[PDB]
Amino acid sequence: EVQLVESGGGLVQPGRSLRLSCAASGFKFDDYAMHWVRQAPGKGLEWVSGTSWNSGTTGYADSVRGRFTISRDNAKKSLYLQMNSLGVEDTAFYYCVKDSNYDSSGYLINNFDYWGQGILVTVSS
Amino acid sequence: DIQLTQSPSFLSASVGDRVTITCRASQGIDKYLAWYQQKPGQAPKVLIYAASTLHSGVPSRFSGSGSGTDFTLTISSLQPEDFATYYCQQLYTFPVTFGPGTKVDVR
Amino acid sequence: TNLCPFDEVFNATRFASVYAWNRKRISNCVADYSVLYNFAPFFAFKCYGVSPTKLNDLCFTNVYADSFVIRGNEVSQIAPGQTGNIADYNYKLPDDFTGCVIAWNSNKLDSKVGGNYNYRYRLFRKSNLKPFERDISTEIYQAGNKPCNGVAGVNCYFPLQSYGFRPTYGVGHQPYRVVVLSFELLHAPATVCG
Repeated sequence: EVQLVESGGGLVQPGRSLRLSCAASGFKFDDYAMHWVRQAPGKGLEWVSGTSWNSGTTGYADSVRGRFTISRDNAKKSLYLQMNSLGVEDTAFYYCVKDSNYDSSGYLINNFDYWGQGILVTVSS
Repeated sequence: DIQLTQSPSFLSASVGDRVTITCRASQGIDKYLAWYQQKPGQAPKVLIYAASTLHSGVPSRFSGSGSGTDFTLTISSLQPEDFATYYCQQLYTFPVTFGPGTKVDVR
Repeated sequence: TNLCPFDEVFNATRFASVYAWNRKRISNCVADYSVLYNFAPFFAFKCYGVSPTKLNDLCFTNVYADSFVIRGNEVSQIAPGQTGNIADYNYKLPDDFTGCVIAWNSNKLDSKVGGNYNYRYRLFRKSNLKPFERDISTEIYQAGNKPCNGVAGVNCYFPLQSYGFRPTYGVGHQPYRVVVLSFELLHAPATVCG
């Protein structure tokens, strides 16, 4: 089926930096888009970032704008999210979520199709 | 940008009942909206995209209707596996935003 | 006995732009065309030289499969011997074309409320095209008066153009995907059959 394993989660101190990772296996990676969505332990879902099939159109939410950066690397079938200047509010489970259509949110046939297991990045120290 | 609100904020329904959940936006988003479901302790999954079309694998009892600004999600015959929370998701343009969440507990 | 893929040509997410149409050398098959009616109700399914009702029981050789995406009211220029801005600059079939032209509406897949500015075509060129040959070079078109020295803007034009593909356009401007099979029928080895 669709297998998305993610790594890089660990207890970190505020003001540091870390890079999240997400491997993909079971589909054609460069034809489908990718996103990232976080979920606080007490709250619901909140959309973090989004990328295209070839990083053509990338957009972030207004809360994590600037502090985060996404990148696509179709060679290793991998996905990268880099977080800088973290706060205490960003303790959440980050789901490496596979989109369905090729490019983005606007197209009618868009639905966040397969969701990874998610890893907790807890930053309180 | 766009803001999504859910009504009601809580329900308690028994097995076999019928439930309707509402979802509104600040503007007209023109049908580009989905619905999701999350049981506690696992990953969420797709139920309906574009408010009228189901994804593969789920049974045909799930159905959504409506267009424009207000959207509805209904199940005619509730099941014991469906006791979970349900989220909206708008898809008009970046930035993507979700709904606050409405959970289904026992009665 | 292995059915060679039409699904990787038809049922795929990315369709290429019309100035670089894909080429899939399809061979060594046992191919049956019963799958073509299940995927979509077609807008225009025209064949030239072979009838679609007897298309199953022949035995072809050197079958190609191309793919691109164009507008609504100019899908009728993907035919033998038409004339316009599509059939002289991006994709021209020869006058003895003997395959099938398939084209269905794809407004749900390839249309944003913003401009879907990926699908592009070539609009200006030095001369016309030979059949079955594409141009991907992006050198600047001279307007014919004076050299521009590789500067876009006045005295020249950038040779490509973008599509909008918005759902508020209508049936004449929403994108159609086009798959054109090219049989080179009745030669010696005849590796593809039914």
